[PDB]
Amino acid sequence: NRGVLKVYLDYRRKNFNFLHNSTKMFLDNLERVLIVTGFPIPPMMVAETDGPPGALAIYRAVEMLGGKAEILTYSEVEKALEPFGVSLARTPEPEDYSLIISVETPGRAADGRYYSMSALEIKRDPLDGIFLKARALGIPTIGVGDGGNEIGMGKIRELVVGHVPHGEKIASVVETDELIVSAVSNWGAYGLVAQASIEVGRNLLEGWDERRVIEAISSAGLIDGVSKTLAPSVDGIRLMVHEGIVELLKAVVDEAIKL
Amino acid sequence: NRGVLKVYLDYRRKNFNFLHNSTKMFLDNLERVLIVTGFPIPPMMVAETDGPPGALAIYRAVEMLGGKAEILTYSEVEKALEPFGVSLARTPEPEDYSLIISVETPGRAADGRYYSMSALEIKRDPLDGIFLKARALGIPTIGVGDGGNEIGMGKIRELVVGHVPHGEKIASVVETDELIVSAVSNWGAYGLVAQASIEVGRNLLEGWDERRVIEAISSAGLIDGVSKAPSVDGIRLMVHEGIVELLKAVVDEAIKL
Repeated sequence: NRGVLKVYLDYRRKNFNFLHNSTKMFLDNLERVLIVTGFPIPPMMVAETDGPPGALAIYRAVEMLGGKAEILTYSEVEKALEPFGVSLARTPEPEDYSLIISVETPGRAADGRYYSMSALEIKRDPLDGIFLKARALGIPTIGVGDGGNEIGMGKIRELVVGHVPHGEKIASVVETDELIVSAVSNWGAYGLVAQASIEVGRNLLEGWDERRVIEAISSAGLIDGVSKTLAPSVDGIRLMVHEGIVELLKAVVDEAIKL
Repeated sequence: NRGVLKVYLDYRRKNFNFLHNSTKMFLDNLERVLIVTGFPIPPMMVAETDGPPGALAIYRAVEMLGGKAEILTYSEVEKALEPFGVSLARTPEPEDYSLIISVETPGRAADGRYYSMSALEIKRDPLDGIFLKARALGIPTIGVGDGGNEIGMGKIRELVVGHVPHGEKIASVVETDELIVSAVSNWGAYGLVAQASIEVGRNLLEGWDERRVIEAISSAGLIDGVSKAPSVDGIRLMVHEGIVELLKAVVDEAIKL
């Protein structure tokens, strides 16, 4: 392997665990959260299955905590999320939110373009603009990504450039206050929810049906961003594996809050 | 064989198996596929049985995967494919398609003409024009051929020119993004569909009756392009059904694994 996660975990400041600060920022700014997600996969430019499940999980947590959330994403993803009854953000402006979060969303590169991990150019209307504005405004932002070309990855751009294939070209320059790097962005989101959970003594993952969420967005047309498999999946990893890690997080969370 | 298959398999770059990248381009551009086929055999100038079956198998795969397929071919081939209810190319313009595929279709040579493997000149309105336009437009193109004079063989012209009889003159200069070379073009097409089946997880060769399709187009008037019973490339019906069954069995195993 030669990905971002590998080197990031080796050379990141270890004063705290990798989710700590994102959790801190998350819990302190729940008033009105804007959650961005959606990653068009070239050449077809159809949104993938990694990101939406994560965004939905964070969405739930926000409201379970008395806050209010909205989702900013592409049309095909809005449709895939239709069955879950999530509030869709219309004409969102950064000043209207206390926190803005990106779950696996394309981030413009140094050349002003958006690239997939294979250096194929993405041609869809971008969603990172609102994040550049937030940073300029001083509005808290958190990004979750697993490759190096996502919103929030500007925070560790030298890492991507120096250890990731086509780093110079695909590494995004879009920074976020806090960044979450994982093997699967959905997991990264669930990690934040799990840590927020033990933090507030509530299991915010309770009732999360991983298999059902993936199968639903898959049915709606959302594709795997890594393989051509027609079966419901995420990043070339089978359903069994995704339900598997969700259960580990649920179980560890449950044990901790029941202490 | 003093053929192109032999040398192509020896010297093509092997970072990936020989079908891999066409399969990739195939699945990545299923929106609306124009499938071109039909190869006139001189001196009679009637289209042969190698090409149409392959096109039909890909045509079906595209539809099964939810895309739209269309066929541009000679009239005798249209009549031959009529009983299978395929949509026929409506004055095609490359811009209308996300992918253009050629299954054993004549490709112009260095001198602007079209040649059979035996070096006899083909005299029939050309069908390679649209692939030339597609390359200039950046529209995905895949070529399937077994001789070196077909649309797509321009990709390995030097190989054909230096290792195939009458190389210089018959070798096609018509290039396609991805080329599939096989002993029989119908088979190269089935290989594409089979590889696509595996990566997608569905047996796209499901229900393909190889003997039926060859007998149907043959009785429709299409001839064997090599030896001219219903056959393809001088190879007996049984052998064709045999290949298809091997591809079906291996696919079946892989998708249930």
